[PDB]
Amino acid sequence: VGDANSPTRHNGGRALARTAPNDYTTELPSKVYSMAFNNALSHQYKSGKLFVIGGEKVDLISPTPELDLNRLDLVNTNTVEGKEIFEGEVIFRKFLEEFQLKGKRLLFITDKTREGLIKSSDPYKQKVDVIQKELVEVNDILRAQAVFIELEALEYLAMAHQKEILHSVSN
Amino acid sequence: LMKTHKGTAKRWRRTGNTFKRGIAGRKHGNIGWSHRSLKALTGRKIAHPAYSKHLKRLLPYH
Amino acid sequence: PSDGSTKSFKRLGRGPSSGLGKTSGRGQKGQKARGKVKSWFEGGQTPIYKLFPKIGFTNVGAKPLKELNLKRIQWFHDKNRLHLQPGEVLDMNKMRKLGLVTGPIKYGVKILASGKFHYNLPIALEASRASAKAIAAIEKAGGKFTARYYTPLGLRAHLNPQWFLEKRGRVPLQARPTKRRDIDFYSKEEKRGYLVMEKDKLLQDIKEAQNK
RNA sequence: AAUUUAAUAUAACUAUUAAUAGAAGGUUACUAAUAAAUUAAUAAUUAAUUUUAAAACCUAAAGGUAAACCUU
RNA sequence: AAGUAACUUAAGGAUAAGAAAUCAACAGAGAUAUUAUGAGUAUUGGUGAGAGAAAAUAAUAAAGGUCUAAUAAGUAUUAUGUGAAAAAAAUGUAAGAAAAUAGGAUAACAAAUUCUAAGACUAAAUACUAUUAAUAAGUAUAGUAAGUACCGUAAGGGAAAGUAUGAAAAUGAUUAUUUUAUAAGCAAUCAUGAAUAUAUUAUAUUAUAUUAAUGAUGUACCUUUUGUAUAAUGGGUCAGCAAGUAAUUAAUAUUAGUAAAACAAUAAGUUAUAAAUAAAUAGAAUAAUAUAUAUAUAUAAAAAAAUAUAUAUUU
RNA sequence: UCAUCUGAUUAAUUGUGGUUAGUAGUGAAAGACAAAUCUGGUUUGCAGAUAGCUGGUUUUCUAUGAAAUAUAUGUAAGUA
RNA sequence: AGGUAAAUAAUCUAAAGGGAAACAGCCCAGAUUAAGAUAUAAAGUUCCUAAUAAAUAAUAAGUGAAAUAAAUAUUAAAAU
RNA sequence: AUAAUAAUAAUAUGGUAAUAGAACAUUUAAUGAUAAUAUAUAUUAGUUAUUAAUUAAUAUAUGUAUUAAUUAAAUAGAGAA
RNA sequence: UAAUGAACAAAUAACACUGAUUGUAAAGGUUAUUGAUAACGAAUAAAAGUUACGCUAGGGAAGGGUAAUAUAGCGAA
Ligand SMILES: [Mg+2]
Ligand SMILES: [Mg+2]
Ligand SMILES: [Mg+2]
Ligand SMILES: [Mg+2]
Ligand SMILES: [Mg+2]
Ligand SMILES: [Mg+2]
Ligand SMILES: [Mg+2]
Ligand SMILES: [Mg+2]
Ligand SMILES: [Mg+2]
Ligand SMILES: [Mg+2]
Ligand SMILES: [Mg+2]
Ligand SMILES: [Mg+2]
Ligand SMILES: [Mg+2]
Ligand SMILES: [Mg+2]
Ligand SMILES: [Mg+2]
Ligand SMILES: [Mg+2]
Ligand SMILES: [Mg+2]
Ligand SMILES: [Mg+2]
Ligand SMILES: [Mg+2]
Ligand SMILES: [Mg+2]
Ligand SMILES: [Mg+2]
Ligand SMILES: [Mg+2]
Ligand SMILES: [Mg+2]
Ligand SMILES: [Mg+2]
Ligand SMILES: [Mg+2]
Ligand SMILES: [Mg+2]
Ligand SMILES: [Mg+2]
Ligand SMILES: [Mg+2]
Ligand SMILES: [Mg+2]
Ligand SMILES: [Mg+2]
Ligand SMILES: [Mg+2]
Ligand SMILES: [Mg+2]
Ligand SMILES: [Mg+2]
Ligand SMILES: [Mg+2]
Ligand SMILES: [Mg+2]
Ligand SMILES: [Mg+2]
Ligand SMILES: [Mg+2]
Ligand SMILES: [Mg+2]
Ligand SMILES: [Mg+2]
Ligand SMILES: [Mg+2]
Ligand SMILES: [Mg+2]
Ligand SMILES: [Mg+2]
Ligand SMILES: [Mg+2]
Ligand SMILES: [Mg+2]
Ligand SMILES: [Mg+2]
Ligand SMILES: [Mg+2]
Ligand SMILES: [Mg+2]
Ligand SMILES: [Mg+2]
Ligand SMILES: [Mg+2]
Ligand SMILES: [Mg+2]
Ligand SMILES: [Mg+2]
Ligand SMILES: [Mg+2]
Ligand SMILES: [Mg+2]
Ligand SMILES: [Mg+2]
Ligand SMILES: [Mg+2]
Ligand SMILES: [Mg+2]
Repeated sequence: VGDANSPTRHNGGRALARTAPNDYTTELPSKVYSMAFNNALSHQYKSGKLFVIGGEKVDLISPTPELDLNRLDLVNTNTVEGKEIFEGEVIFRKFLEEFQLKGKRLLFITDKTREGLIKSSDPYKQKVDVIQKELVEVNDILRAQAVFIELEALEYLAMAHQKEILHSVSN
Repeated sequence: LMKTHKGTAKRWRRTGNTFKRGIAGRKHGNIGWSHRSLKALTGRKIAHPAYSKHLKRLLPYH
Repeated sequence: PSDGSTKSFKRLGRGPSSGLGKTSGRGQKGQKARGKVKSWFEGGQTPIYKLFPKIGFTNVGAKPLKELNLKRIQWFHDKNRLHLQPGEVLDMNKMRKLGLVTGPIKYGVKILASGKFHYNLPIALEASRASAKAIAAIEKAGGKFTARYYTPLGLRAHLNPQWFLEKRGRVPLQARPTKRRDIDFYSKEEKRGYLVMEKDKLLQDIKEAQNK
């Protein structure tokens, strides 16, 4: 026997032990990451679970309803001088049951912070995630069983994850 | 990170997909021998496959 | 994952039928079984890094040049990737900008003549130097070549002048040659040296120094 | 009017990230404790900002010792 | 190994460094402190084991530039003994200047550049600790007890231990079925009677399970060895624990992205794009495949040796 | 432990305190003792010292499958 | 010398199975898993123990029968 | 011009050191229905060419799976110190 | 067919290759040459003993074979 720290002992140390912070970072080319992102978006679109919510920058051939908005947000939430509940969560639940998606994973990609939507979807945090266009990931998109994305956010992501072309003049 | 083995660096150089070297045995005791024979001890040779692996490990960045 | 992009790492010391059991590939006994020995240690005999003599020296004054052949220039032309406005010179700045010479340019560029038989561009060219065959081909095609002298800082200013304009508001003046080798090379005419080909003041100053 | 999931305690540690800051123990006993003030809130409790009372012996340097003792 | 471990001394919330007697190279930058490239390159070594920068370009960072000194003498410099593995400012002994008409910097000299020692202050990015919030392909043997019990004169060493459940094994007694008091060896396999048990298709002349009648065969297992039943090593049994992992790199292989380009995208930078030479200012078909051309050796130039490049499209 | 033997006014035997020790004390000298044993004690750290030596290295299936020779070696238990 | 040093096979090393009574190295033959009809290798066929019937000579000593012990001596066999 | 399964002819399938393919048990992370007529664990008896899972009966706990499957990783497998 | 010795570090000459701000130098490189490591593929410029006071990690790198010797018999004389 030697010292009391030998791994072969009951109170001994552990052989070949790790020391936190363990490094598990991995790297992957940006072109491949962009291709994967396009593939995830295409998968959602092909599955018919990608919804696009936008306006005010493109020509509309059908006018927007008075009650609705052209942005991925729910206005009239901070007005809580009513009853114990207010309009935001009520409208969100009505949307939820109207479209028949209650315990289903939902993703909301936005351009800027939508505090009304965040507050209104807080009760369903277990299944609904809200992210800005900057911070979205392939795992979020692929996990979501229904993905909503604003038109400007989709424009931005498409531009960012775009194949690059120069000149390329040919017969 | 590994470091180039400077002795091998000074005695060997990279050429093509292999290494070159000088000859051994022509720095003294040359008188009395044939010049047309010692001609074979002047110049360079190439690395040998028996030690190519050793050289690759000794000169990682070459 | 895609097929052929993942394997199973060989697991050691975890059973007889695994094929890598008690010895786990080490073999039977020895220093290598339960110890560490250099891969290039050969038991005492004079090593390959001792038997042979130390040959040569490292030239710290070296100026490696990126090589550019004429076939690449002609190829860019025929691909319509050589965008030169009429009466414009193809120098190292334009080589970098167009993509003729890619990567970092430490010291300069030398034009070699590999596609000389098919080179027919009458454009003008600038570089640190060029081969004799390259000079002949460039002139035969109706072009023009001159070899210019750049230091590291001067070549940085030449390649990326807007960097200097943004950071300091001015591009540094190109430095006059100071060595003997540079002055001699760029005073040679068969090399198309810029000093001689443009009859600039430096050679005149040197001449006024000698004649005194 | 119940019953399960997911977070949260005055009641764990470790690694990282981000903020803020550079805070008594022992001995046993004549046991080693408190009191108030301020304005804005339908005789007053919001807490939080100022004031305070007590607190034996020992932990090298009022002196000495064999720590919780002794002598001035 | 290493100016590391250890001992000693002295501060503060931080300390230290800090606004050029610095880099550089004739063009220029403009204080410190960390990080990436530069780069395992220059440099260095019983030229062994090995050690190893700076310019420059980026990232973090703060308002980052300031005056407090009558501008610095036993000082610079020199000789000598030491002195961060490359790179150097301090340092024992002794000689010892100059005034910006001057001085420091390079083995030396000349020319040119650059900065002003012997006087000073300086946030922030940093280290440690303690709280608060967040995330854990972390811990119930890294999950709160206790530095206690106990061991040593002492320095010092140092335990078990939450709750509930628990047909887990080793181990003990008893019962049941079966075999066993004329038979001899790794205690098991096969062959084969007989007893017993269960069976809701045992229709039976049935099936299955347990059991040392009887017969044949059978030299425990690892290690280490040319070779072991070996009377060579290790094991009383069982339960739990016990061993190819991490970074920082180089080479090779497969697939995937892009492709004469790839990675980054602020500037840089690393591979590839041209072979060669110790190196130098040299560098690939004179209207075609080596008999041409490039490099090295030799040059009038070739020949000679060795590599390498050329037969709509550059690899 | 029992029996036997030796010194028993001394260079005697003992009590209570104190000083000298880890490159280091004491020693009528035996490498003797320094807290049940020293040719230099213990504790902690360097430290997971080093070990060409010994012993261990845990599931299954499949295909191929050796050597114990030469040379070199401060080398013959190693390594190339 | 079951010694030692090298040179040709082969086997063990790393090879189970049959024979050599038992048997790392000898004779035969190379186990993917079974089945068990046929032809077998080496070795054997009185019983233990799977499997045989004969011909021609010699032995009388249990010689011998799965590890041949010599010089020599005695007694016997035919060629001229 | 593949993949799966099956059929015919032929060759091959002992193995230490060693090399090369393939798979299973355990745990953790991502996705993830179902539910006491279910799940998990244990014993006995059967099934699949069987280190593993499954079917039946019995016993205990639980309104219940980090479940089937694909990935990523290991304090991932012990008669040998 | 023997008549021989690596690389490091020194030294001499030639070459015209590089000259760390430039110029020359210094120094390095290329070509030729010198000195022997005889344990002769050469550890370092530089190194002998003793332990019956000894310590650790390992290997064993009377029985068995042989019958030269010894003892005993036999043949021949
Ligand atoms: Mg020479
Ligand atoms: Mg000859
Ligand atoms: Mg094996
Ligand atoms: Mg061995
Ligand atoms: Mg072993
Ligand atoms: Mg080995
Ligand atoms: Mg030697
Ligand atoms: Mg006191
Ligand atoms: Mg007193
Ligand atoms: Mg300070
Ligand atoms: Mg160091
Ligand atoms: Mg001053
Ligand atoms: Mg001054
Ligand atoms: Mg000095
Ligand atoms: Mg040092
Ligand atoms: Mg000053
Ligand atoms: Mg005690
Ligand atoms: Mg009987
Ligand atoms: Mg018996
Ligand atoms: Mg042996
Ligand atoms: Mg045996
Ligand atoms: Mg026995
Ligand atoms: Mg045994
Ligand atoms: Mg034993
Ligand atoms: Mg030629
Ligand atoms: Mg007297
Ligand atoms: Mg008394
Ligand atoms: Mg003695
Ligand atoms: Mg003791
Ligand atoms: Mg003693
Ligand atoms: Mg140890
Ligand atoms: Mg150490
Ligand atoms: Mg085989
Ligand atoms: Mg052999
Ligand atoms: Mg050997
Ligand atoms: Mg033998
Ligand atoms: Mg064989
Ligand atoms: Mg062996
Ligand atoms: Mg056999
Ligand atoms: Mg027999
Ligand atoms: Mg047998
Ligand atoms: Mg007999
Ligand atoms: Mg096999
Ligand atoms: Mg076979
Ligand atoms: Mg384990
Ligand atoms: Mg176990
Ligand atoms: Mg087992
Ligand atoms: Mg054990
Ligand atoms: Mg010259
Ligand atoms: Mg100079
Ligand atoms: Mg010279
Ligand atoms: Mg020797
Ligand atoms: Mg020798
Ligand atoms: Mg030889
Ligand atoms: Mg010696
Ligand atoms: Mg004696």
